[PDB]
Amino acid sequence: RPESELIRQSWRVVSRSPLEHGTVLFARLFALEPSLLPLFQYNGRQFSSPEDSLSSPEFLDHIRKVMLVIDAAVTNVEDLSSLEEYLTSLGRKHRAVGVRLSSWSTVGESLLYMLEKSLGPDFTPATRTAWSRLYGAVVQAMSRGWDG
Ligand code: HEM
Repeated sequence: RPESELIRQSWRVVSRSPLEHGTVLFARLFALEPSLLPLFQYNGRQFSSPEDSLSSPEFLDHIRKVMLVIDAAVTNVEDLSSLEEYLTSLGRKHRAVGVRLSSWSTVGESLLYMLEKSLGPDFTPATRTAWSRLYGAVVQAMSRGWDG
């Protein structure tokens, strides 16, 4: 598919520096939804402010893990149903940590933003639409952790 390569070409840019880009994703995400901030409870302590997350080595490890999952979503963009059970259960983990169903769309907006930021003019209206479908397929999978 053409779309699937568009995701693949786009991702390449981001993939190179996962931490720098995921940092953007998370700063954006807390700007949009600041109530995600206390869900991280590294050392049984809440971050007070968004900037405190960036100083947390455990938080940065999480960014890396996030980018790795989006990475898997990319490598499997043509057949994404192979990631489904993983993503379901990652969703369930996240429900437990206290993330809402509604928060996942903000993560998708935040992913999208990180992408727009990184590709600048290369973030075509097609590139956008394709990414939105990919991550939507990721939430949709991460939302089956809310089931039963
Ligand atoms: C939406 C806001 C998010 C919050 C508040 C959040 C929070 C957390 C927390 C607190 C953990 C457990 C502590 C840790 O391993 O660092 C966790 C684990 C994880 N997160 Fe997130 N997360 C979010 C989004 C994401 C997204 C979008 C992804 C990937 C798409 C991601 C991927 C992971 C993975 C891979 C783990 C390890 C899970 C495991 O035990 O198997 N997270 N997250």
